[PDB]
Amino acid sequence: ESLLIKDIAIVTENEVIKNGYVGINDGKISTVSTERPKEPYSKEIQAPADSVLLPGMIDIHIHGGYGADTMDASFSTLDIMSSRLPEEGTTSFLATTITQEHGNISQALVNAREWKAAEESSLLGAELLGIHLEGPFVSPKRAGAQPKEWIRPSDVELFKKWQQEAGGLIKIVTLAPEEDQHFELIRHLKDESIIASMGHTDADSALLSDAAKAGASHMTHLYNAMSPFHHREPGVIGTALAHDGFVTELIADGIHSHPLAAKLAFLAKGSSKLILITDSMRAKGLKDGVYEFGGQSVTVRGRTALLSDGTLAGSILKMNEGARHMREFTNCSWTDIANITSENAAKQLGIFDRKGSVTVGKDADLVIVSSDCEVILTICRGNIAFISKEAD
Amino acid sequence: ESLLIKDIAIVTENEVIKNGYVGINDGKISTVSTERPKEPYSKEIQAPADSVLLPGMIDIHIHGGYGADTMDASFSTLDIMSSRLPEEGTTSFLATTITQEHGNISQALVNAREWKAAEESSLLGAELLGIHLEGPFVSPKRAGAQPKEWIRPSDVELFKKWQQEAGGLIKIVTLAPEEDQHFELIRHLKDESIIASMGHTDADSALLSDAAKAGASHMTHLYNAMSPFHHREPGVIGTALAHDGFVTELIADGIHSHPLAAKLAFLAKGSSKLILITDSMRAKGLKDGVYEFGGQSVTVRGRTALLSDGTLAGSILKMNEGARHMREFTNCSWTDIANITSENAAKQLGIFDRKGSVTVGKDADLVIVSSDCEVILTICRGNIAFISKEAD
Ligand SMILES: N[C@@H]1[C@@H](O)[C@H](O)[C@@H](COP(=O)(O)O)O[C@@H]1O
Ligand SMILES: N[C@@H]1[C@@H](O)[C@H](O)[C@@H](COP(=O)(O)O)O[C@@H]1O
Ligand SMILES: [Fe+3]
Ligand SMILES: [Fe+3]
Ligand SMILES: [Fe+3]
Ligand SMILES: [Fe+3]
Repeated sequence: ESLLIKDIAIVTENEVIKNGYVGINDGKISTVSTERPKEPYSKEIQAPADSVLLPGMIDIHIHGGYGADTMDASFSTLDIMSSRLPEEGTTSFLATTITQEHGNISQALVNAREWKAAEESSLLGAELLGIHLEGPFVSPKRAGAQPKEWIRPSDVELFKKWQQEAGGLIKIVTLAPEEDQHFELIRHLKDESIIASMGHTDADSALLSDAAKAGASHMTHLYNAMSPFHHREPGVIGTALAHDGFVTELIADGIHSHPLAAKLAFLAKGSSKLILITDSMRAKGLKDGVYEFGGQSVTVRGRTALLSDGTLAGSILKMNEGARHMREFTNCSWTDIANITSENAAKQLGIFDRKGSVTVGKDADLVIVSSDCEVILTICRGNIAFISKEAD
Repeated sequence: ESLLIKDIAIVTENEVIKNGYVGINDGKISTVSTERPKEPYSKEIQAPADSVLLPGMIDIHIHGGYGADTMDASFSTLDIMSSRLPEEGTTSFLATTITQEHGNISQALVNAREWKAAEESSLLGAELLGIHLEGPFVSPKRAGAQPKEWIRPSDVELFKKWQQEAGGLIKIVTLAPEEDQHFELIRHLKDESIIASMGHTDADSALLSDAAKAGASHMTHLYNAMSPFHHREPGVIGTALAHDGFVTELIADGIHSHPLAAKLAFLAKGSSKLILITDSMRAKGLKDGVYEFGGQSVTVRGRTALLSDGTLAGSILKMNEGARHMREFTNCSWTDIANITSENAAKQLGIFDRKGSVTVGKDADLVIVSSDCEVILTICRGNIAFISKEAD
């Protein structure tokens, strides 16, 4: 169905239209205007009072949620994340693996390749943009909740095998540069236009600066599983903040880091160099309990997911809720929200021609939210994928 | 002598005049223009080729230099700092005390009061704007090079005595808020328009936020003698960076903190909320050796001043050299330099009506520097106080 969204504040690439209309046809945005379009629309949505139209949010680092985990390596896994992610305003994602035995990683990559290729559920809900390979090529000293017994130095031929198994779907790799001899895998990823994200790394600042020259461009979940900031040895944390060649992922749940630490990331990076993620695992959107994550038991109580030794282990964060917290932490604009939840991700993935802004020609991936970032309605490639309690 | 500076790039409050003239009469700036003034001038200075006219730099945290230390409590002490500070582009300063026996602090404060009052050397060189009382009301856990045996909790009646002894000259106090029961002294300083600078403090973020409400507004030498940044407990370092109610002093020598840490301070604070200082002690501008500082022996080798246990102990930094490093660390503008070396200090001390910008009506405190921040000439309240190797 062609679709028209009526009388809403629209957050475009560069501005906020106070009251506008967006028309959608054959999956794409065909009209963005202050005035009702002439053309007829099959369904029309009358937007609630103080609502805001944002570009659909893009989560580049997310393991699971709603009982599912990428590592499970079934079609059901992705039917579920696909189906349910629109409820937190997410319209596309990178299914994220974890450090694990290489054959477990192979199964997850092949599953995703085949599920996307099936073109069944992969046409509906949040679009599987590909894979974020998180580990195993990380530091034994910054494992966090990555299974320690499966951590191994970078292996370019094994990755090459993984990327063939993935049918080219791997878009980002998280790795520790100091565990990558000669920046071999970093140099390989740069060659292949796969983002090299520095994470779970105990590297010093000098080495990170050299990695950026070899092609590193992202930092994985800023503050988490990183060598700390010392004012005379800034480590991963200080380089991620002060080095303008890195885009920084951030988990804005107010648990992975303090509100002032989230605010510092926004001050230091600016709204064009920061990408909110959930890093969520399978207990997101379920109840208290114990859940598998990377072969370990994670005990979820309240908003905190912990290993038995109290190590934080993924999040329980919904994407829209991250937006709300960042607005509280920094008083940023709706424009900045669109940036740090959608636009920056799209640009970094090289898909800004089709995602990441409310703009004519792009996929009609959109979220209607309240002034408080509650999700009201989500559209995915032109189909309504979620409608909240405010139906009618 | 009335004075005219000819054909120079001038850094005003809000702009850089590419080629201008500044005329000076009876100690004040009387003309700032792109065109040669009509009025006759007794001496005229022809500025060298790529030079820049900056407002004279203001150092709000400096113990000594050139063999002298505030704590020495002689007229010679201030004759020397007064006389010699213009060589690093400094035209006004706060002589800074240290943690020490209360009678040693009394002597330093009375000396300064009497030396300023004498109006002899106090009319020439860098102007003694008053005193920065650094300690003793600091943390035993963040003493750094402050003499540990003299550290004591805040005492409002003893300060009140000190300020009477100082003839009202105390403009800033460095103190640890957690050692100030009920924020009593902080509340007192706010009442008296004396800056309360948080420093040598092991406080957490919550407490610092409450101190700012009680009236705390500065942070003493950002990164040094501070509880570290942890991403979930930001401490003094993270609050100083992310809390917009604090102006942050910074020692830009590339030794007290790493270049990326200096750059982070500039990203997080912006150029209106950061104040370069030297924190220099008596060995500044002398040779390698051992020197007294706060009753301890400081071994100066190269650019590093250390206690016998390797603790950093004041700096050997010249003010203009701090400007040069910050330009290297951040690529900031000449305008930003004027801010972080002069304007912000003046505004914070409540003396922007007379210092801190190249502006008609203000004291003629000015520094001519090269494109690399080498000092060429310094004027103090209208008198030439330093002329380098480029005479003629
Ligand atoms: N998925 C990662 C974990 O692996 C890590 O343990 C956690 C906390 O990291 P940190 O203790 O360094 O802040 O971040 C995320 O939750
Ligand atoms: N005058 C202070 C010292 O008291 C302190 O020891 C030093 C280093 O501080 P830190 O080791 O915390 O960086 O800063 C300045 O030099
Ligand atoms: Fe991780
Ligand atoms: Fe993760
Ligand atoms: Fe100090
Ligand atoms: Fe000091």
